[PDB]
Amino acid sequence: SPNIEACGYSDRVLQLTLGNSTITTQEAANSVVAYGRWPEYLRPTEPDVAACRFYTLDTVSWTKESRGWWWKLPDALRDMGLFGQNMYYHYLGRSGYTVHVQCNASKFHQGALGVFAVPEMCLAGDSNTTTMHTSYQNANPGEKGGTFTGFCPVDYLLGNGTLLGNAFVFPHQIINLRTNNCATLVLPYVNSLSIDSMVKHNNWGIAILPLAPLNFASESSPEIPITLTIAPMCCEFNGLRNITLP
Amino acid sequence: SPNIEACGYSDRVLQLTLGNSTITTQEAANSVVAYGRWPEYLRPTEPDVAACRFYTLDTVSWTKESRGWWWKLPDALRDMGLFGQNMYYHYLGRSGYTVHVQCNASKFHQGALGVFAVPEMCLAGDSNTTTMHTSYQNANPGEKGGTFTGFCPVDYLLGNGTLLGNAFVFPHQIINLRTNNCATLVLPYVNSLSIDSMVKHNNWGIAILPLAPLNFASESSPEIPITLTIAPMCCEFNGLRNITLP
Amino acid sequence: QVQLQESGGGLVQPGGSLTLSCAASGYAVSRYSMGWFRQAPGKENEGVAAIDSSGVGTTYADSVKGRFTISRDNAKDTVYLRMNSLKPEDTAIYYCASGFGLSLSRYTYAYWGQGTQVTVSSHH
Amino acid sequence: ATKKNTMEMYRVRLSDKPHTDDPILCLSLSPASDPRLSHTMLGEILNYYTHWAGSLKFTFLFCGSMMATGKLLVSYAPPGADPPKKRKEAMLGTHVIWDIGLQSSCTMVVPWISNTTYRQTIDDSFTEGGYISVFYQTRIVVPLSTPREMDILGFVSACNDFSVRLLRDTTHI
Amino acid sequence: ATKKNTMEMYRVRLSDKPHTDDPILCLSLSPASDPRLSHTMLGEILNYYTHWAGSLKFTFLFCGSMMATGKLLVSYAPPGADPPKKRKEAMLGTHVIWDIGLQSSCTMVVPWISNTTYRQTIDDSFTEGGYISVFYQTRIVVPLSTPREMDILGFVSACNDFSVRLLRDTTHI
Amino acid sequence: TYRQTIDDSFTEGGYISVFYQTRIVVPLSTPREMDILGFVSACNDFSVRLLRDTTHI
Amino acid sequence: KDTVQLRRKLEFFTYSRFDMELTFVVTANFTETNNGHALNQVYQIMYVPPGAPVPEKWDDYTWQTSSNPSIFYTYGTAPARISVPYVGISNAYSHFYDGFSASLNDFGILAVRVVNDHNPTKVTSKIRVYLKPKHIRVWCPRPPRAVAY
Amino acid sequence: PSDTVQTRHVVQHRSRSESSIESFFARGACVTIMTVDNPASTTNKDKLFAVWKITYKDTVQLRRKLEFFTYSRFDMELTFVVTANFTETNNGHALNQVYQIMYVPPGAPVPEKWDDYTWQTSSNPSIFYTYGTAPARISVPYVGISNAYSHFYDGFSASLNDFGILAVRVVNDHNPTKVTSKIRVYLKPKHIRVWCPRPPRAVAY
Repeated sequence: SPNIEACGYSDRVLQLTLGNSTITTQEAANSVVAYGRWPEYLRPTEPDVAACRFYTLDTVSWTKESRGWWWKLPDALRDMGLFGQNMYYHYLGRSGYTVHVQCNASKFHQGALGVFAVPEMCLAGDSNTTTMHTSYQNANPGEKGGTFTGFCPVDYLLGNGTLLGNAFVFPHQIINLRTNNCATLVLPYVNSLSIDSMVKHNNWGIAILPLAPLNFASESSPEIPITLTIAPMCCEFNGLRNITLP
Repeated sequence: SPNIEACGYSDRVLQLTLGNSTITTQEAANSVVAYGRWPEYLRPTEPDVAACRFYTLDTVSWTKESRGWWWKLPDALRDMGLFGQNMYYHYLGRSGYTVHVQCNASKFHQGALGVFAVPEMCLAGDSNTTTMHTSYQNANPGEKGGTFTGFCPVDYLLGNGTLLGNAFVFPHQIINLRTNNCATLVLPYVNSLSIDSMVKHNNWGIAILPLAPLNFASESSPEIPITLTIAPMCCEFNGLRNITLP
Repeated sequence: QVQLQESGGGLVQPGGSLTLSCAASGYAVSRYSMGWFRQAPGKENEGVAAIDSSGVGTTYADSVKGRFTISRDNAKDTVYLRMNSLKPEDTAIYYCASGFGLSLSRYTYAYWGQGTQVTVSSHH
Repeated sequence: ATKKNTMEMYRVRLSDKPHTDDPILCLSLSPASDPRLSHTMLGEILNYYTHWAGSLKFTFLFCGSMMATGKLLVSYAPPGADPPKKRKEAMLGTHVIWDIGLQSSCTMVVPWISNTTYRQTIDDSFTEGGYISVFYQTRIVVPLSTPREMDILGFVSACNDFSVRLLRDTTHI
Repeated sequence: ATKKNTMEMYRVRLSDKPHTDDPILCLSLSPASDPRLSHTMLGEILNYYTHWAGSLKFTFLFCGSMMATGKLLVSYAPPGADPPKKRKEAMLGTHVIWDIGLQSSCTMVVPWISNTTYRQTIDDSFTEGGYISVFYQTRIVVPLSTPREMDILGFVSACNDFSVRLLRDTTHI
Repeated sequence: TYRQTIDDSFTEGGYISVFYQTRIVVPLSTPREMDILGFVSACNDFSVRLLRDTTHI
Repeated sequence: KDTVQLRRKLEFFTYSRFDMELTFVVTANFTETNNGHALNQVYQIMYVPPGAPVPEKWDDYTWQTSSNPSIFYTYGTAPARISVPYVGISNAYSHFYDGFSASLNDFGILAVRVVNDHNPTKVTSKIRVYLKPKHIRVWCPRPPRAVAY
Repeated sequence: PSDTVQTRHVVQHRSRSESSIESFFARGACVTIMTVDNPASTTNKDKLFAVWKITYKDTVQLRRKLEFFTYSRFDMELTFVVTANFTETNNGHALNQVYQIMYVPPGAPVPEKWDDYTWQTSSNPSIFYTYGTAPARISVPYVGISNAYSHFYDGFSASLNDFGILAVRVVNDHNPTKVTSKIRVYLKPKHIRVWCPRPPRAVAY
């Protein structure tokens, strides 16, 4: 689905400075808009560049035994400065995400990391007569993130009873080491409602699985790292409530 | 009161070189003019850029047990080159201040430093039938500055019998670590008279209290530092007197 | 001025079933929920038990639960906390407060008690 | 008891406790009939009158380790209706889902949905006005091992349409 | 046996074996009459109809150590004709000599060279359609001592001219 | 877009219901129990489809 | 209906619409004859819109109410005030309703309690409620109820 | 002919009308089987009434089809093929019966005893179906509280959406010869629109 061939190595370093944050992207080109829709404003209180700056989650290590990783939005970003506050200080909140997953390795490492963004990704519990199941905390790992396995999501079933070989129906890009180091995903606000209760309902699910295994030349770095940088796009909330100071 | 959200991290470094002095401000934007009034000239002898350059006081250390700090103007600047001389060589002197308090910490430190500029800040002595009390020296700490406590000013009473939760009536900015590193306060000349005897009467009181406690991630720098840079704005004095060489 | 006088606080011994009581001055009990907080020696305050006598909605702490019983009077306007099966950790200084509420939380409270320590220590 | 009168009477500590729906803070917007709003500057002026009209705005400056994120839910329940005790409940009334990670300072303007043309500043009856309430929408997420209990501050003020009448007082000895 | 149902059912491993002309992969382009193409999304939709027309395109994303090079030969043999077993044989039919070293992703659009106007989605007869076949044109060349067995992925999809008819189904208990 | 004419399920459609709002008031001593008639019909927008039947012996 | 002064006055008409302003003069004092002490108290007053759950035990969920308006009144300041506009389900409040289904109109319920916890010295407090109907308009004018209510 | 370049595909559409969303779901499928009766006997089990909560989740055919998406809006048409027969082996007789079928909008009181007030309902729509005629039909439009029905709802509070409840009973009184009847319910979602497309649930439900 994501059959692209930018250049191969590196050309230009174009840095994305949004407010206080500053990422230096591999380039910037090769970006996939989810369903071809940009995050707009509800057609409220708009905290702009204050609540629209790059927060970077924990960098997880990809090793020969790694089965994968998965996060939840907004959830992950609930412990990030301003956006975190605006999440716990409102009853309403709609905000998009520019998930920019960067992965650096040498011209001696091989593998394929596919980033699948699943809308409303409920995780493993063939309990139709009852989803949610796994407690709020077991369902919300936050910034640290949860992991797939061969609170138990089965990787080949994308952790939801649907073969990963079909996962490609969701918006996604394959970071294939020999190609791009970067992967760009802009997910617009998708929900059954106009605006919603961010603390309860999880709008998105970034899941990074390993398509090809990692193989480093003879002896090198036993493991490489993958970084997730996310940023709230066109964020609005209604309406403050007793700046409930902690 | 100071509900701002610049960017978050760092964008541009704009340096303020006034004469011989050179500060490199975090940016420069997010400046609060006290009561919205700029330091003007009495509507004398004007020593300009010679007496209008940045002098930097002692950098005090903010630690988990810190109750606060407070200074006096002109007092603090009485030991600073030209402005210090012009303070002891005249009977008259009116001059404003651009208190630029900068505070640097990592994205792993949390806390809130509020800078309250109190006009005519008399310190603790419920002796109405008699203020001043504490001797000239016990009242004038100078460049080193004096400290609040849980010559004894009680922090919750801003060291004057008035709850700190009201302190926000005076001109002020809250340096809230996760936001800005810098705080800017321009205080125009405020006094009962047109011009005055600088050695005796203290026009201002910069008091930096800790709103939120300091909390550094796991193990890091046990304490961070806070710097005070002050500069005399539109300074005039009348009239020299026997360059009373010391 | 609302007054909540904290009475019934005295030395018990591991397994004690003492009771605390507080009156309501200036307001009618049902207008404010009622609770308790303990300052554990050298520790921060912890919520223990809280209910609103309006319709009586019971809520207890994780440790405290089952053993302690929060009950409310609307005639004498008093809160009766039956501190049953008192243990060594429960050796703390209690305080009765009126909330909104309707349960355990550091803030969310208005008027506070003076102070009373129920020492759960078996001594001779 | 211990934290009143000390400087800690302003630091609202978000603890390392569970997802108990009991609000992390409920403020009664009943000026004189609630001890907390009477020590504010805005409250002090309201002790020199009998009536007040207009809106009051609440600000929440989060003071948590930059990297740290989360979502809180500041909610308001109009006059008369009982203070919301469960998240969902509050979540249905006027509320802003304030994002810690995005914007540090959260403002919520409480309107003037009042019966009469002028409300009281006396404790004759507990005419419960609004209810500023803050709940854990998500929970706080912290990077690495940064202190898991940071604080918040709350600021209250009047709006340009705020007014008072009938000059009365109370001074003692 | 072991690799079916596990996540390895997608990793096509180019081994460290000889120049045996036996193809490195032969896929029967007979939708229902071949178990592999029936688990694809494109296959799932074709289990809800009886007929299908138009083209199907195959993509091959090579996941091998940047520096590593080689040439593979993706070949297609039109309907009816037996699946090519030797390189040369396949090399004479429709084929693309895909270069590992140059372009990572290889596309080969299989046309619509069909007898009737609509082909079947049932196993009545094995009306062998096409044959996507991949052979070792050269062999893989690896720099220094980088793992000598890397993997490839295959993607199938419909083209804009692809259509279906006669809504039928099969759901069970 | 089209409802059934079979008793597969009791897909309760509408409910024409008549209630005593007030009560009947009669002059002098006229019979205290009189009758009413009900008439049902289709409207100009009423339509049918799929010709089926059932005739028996 | 509880107080006479306001009742007769309102009865001079049959129908009305009125934005209702309420004032809460809260006064307290200690009960027991003791030199016991207390910190300033905060009372929560709750207005509950007509047709909602009425709070019983001072405890229960209905005291949190994600919807019901409330007023936290700190003691020793100007009395509290809220304005509840015409909350009628009809086009006017029916002073004298004729016919069948007395629940005249239902203007809501007020619940007041202390928020502070159990103080050793028990404090009583009386919550006086005042009602200034504002922007009032009336309809059919009846003769005044002469007698006692 | 035999061509393999790397274009986009080859040509432009070739007619796909019957595969469109509206025609994909335009096939009514059984959703449940409700069994009633008219017991002269006090069978407080089948006791006239039979209540079923309107959920697609019960039948597989319609389920998988609806799962291919995450969100949907659909005007729902229901058909009621009602069939009967005598139970006991007896030459007992009966007059044609009239069944009342009740659609109850989501979030209302669910009827228990065939008796109770909730069977009069000044608001709830009902359909009196006389036996031996064309099956009954009513169309309940998109009765969602949101902007779409959530096939897979992620998060916390399974009550998927709630499309209502159907209650069927005999209206006629206690006949000496006990008559059983099965009420088949058909559901043709019409004017259907869908959103995010997930991979199909492979397994068993």
